[PDB]
Amino acid sequence: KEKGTALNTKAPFGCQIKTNPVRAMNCAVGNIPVSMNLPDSAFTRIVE
Amino acid sequence: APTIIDLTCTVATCTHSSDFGGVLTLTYKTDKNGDCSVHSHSNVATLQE
Repeated sequence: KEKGTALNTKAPFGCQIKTNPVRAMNCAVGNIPVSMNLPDSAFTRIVE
Repeated sequence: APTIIDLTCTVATCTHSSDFGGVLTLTYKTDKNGDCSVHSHSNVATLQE
């Protein structure tokens, strides 16, 4: 009865919490750096 | 043989790779369709075609 306001309705940055593997989803914060190694078959030759 | 007039050349891309890594386009004004020699007078560039 005196839970308080749950984190489901408080979490910043639009985190929506699910519970079973307890987790915060779709949380908008920060930057993901990506490093990518591409084959040549995934490029297109200049002449074409 | 075709007569070419008012030929102005601009380079699309220029990557000095070992392979034929530069591409340029020639704008001109011809009179009949036909094939003719194209060649770069300096050894700074070598044309594939």
